Amino acid sequence: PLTLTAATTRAQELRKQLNQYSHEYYVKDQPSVEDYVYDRLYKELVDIETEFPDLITPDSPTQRVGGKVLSGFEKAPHDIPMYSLNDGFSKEDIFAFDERVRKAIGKPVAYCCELKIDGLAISLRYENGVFVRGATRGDGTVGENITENLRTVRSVPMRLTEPISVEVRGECYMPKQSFVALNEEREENGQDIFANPRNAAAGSLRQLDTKIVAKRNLNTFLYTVADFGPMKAKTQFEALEELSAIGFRTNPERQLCQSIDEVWAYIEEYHEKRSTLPYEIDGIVIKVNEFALQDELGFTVKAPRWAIAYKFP
Ligand SMILES: NC(=O)c1ccc[n+]([C@@H]2O[C@H](COP(=O)(O)O)[C@@H](O)[C@H]2O)c1
Ligand SMILES: NC(=O)c1cc2c(=O)c3cc(F)ccc3oc2nc1N
Repeated sequence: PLTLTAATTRAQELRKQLNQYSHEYYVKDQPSVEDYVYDRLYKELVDIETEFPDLITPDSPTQRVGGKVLSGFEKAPHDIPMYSLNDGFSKEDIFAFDERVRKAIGKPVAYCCELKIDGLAISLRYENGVFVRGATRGDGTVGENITENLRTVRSVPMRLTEPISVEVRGECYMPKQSFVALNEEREENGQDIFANPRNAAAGSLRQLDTKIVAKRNLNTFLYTVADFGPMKAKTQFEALEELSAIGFRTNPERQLCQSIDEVWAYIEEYHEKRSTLPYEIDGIVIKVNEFALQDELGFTVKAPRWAIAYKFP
């Protein structure tokens, strides 16, 4: 019925259409077509790949189910170190942070505020638009190469919107809903439950069998451009927008604040909205918006001087 020639062509058509649908459903959290439309096309692709396995590609949506089983994780170095954040706990801590920033820069500074997603910090590297490496923060200079596991995280693009080479960083986490379902499953199988979604995400990414990881329903939020490649963003707020543009999932609750007072209002706003979110957050991350100014402030041994994480009590 279908020759190798026709199938080879049709397979690419399906991957493109299905990947667009997944981008809308998983990355934008806003599907355009009904599930049955996706399922019908997905099945057609599975049928083609089953008949001619040589047509299976790394960016085919059928690969999301995983299948590879590792013996262990390779070391994943971070030539551009993955620092951690300095903490703040009181309104005075946040204002003190602002005072230090102003003292160093010499003028009022705008801040890009984001929710502190409670999960595992990860780094994603793309080459010519192709996903080539996924890694945990680990100790900051060396983490674990969890590329295969991240291929199963539905919101992680296997091929970017543009064939660019960049390295980005964000959080990989488990939504409350999935955390609950998972613990119930572990209770059913006589296993120890996970204390919180953070530990659930960490344990999930430590699994060597990708098939298991694929079922953990992990998700992502990207927030840092480590290796810009051709990206043009000059501020953090611009970077979040650009991360979205090239195909990554970004958190929609960020806000650019012109004053420390607006920053505190943001903190209080989301401090009370906290329980309404589908994911857990342990605070707010306040970042100097201008990259030029972030560069001026630099980093201590432990963290950047241009950011602070307000931790919820
Ligand atoms: N409507 C859509 O665009 C869309 C995209 C991806 C997955 N889904 C749904 O997500 C579920 C899981 O499918 P996948 O594992 O192929 O991502 C299915 O129920 C599927 O229909 C829907
Ligand atoms: N958990 C988070 O949602 C979150 C975490 C970090 C970091 O750990 C982080 C570490 C750095 F060295 C620099 C910026 C950062 O920005 C961050 N931004 C976020 N939104």
